[PDB]
Amino acid sequence: ATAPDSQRLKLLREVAGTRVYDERKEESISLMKETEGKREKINELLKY
Amino acid sequence: KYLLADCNEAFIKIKMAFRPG
Repeated sequence: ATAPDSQRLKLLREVAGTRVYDERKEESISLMKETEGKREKINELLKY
Repeated sequence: KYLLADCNEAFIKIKMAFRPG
């Protein structure tokens, strides 16, 4: 009860079952951005 | 990644030449 609201928001959000989706999406964003850089490199080499 | 690797390999390939002088 004397917990700050954010803790209960996290608790109910977990109760909804929406944690794994969140974690995997944020993890995937970094890797995809790195692929974006790679694609830039690819286009450079193609022009050469 | 595989495509990038293949492109880099290709670019290393094409740089050969044979000028017998």
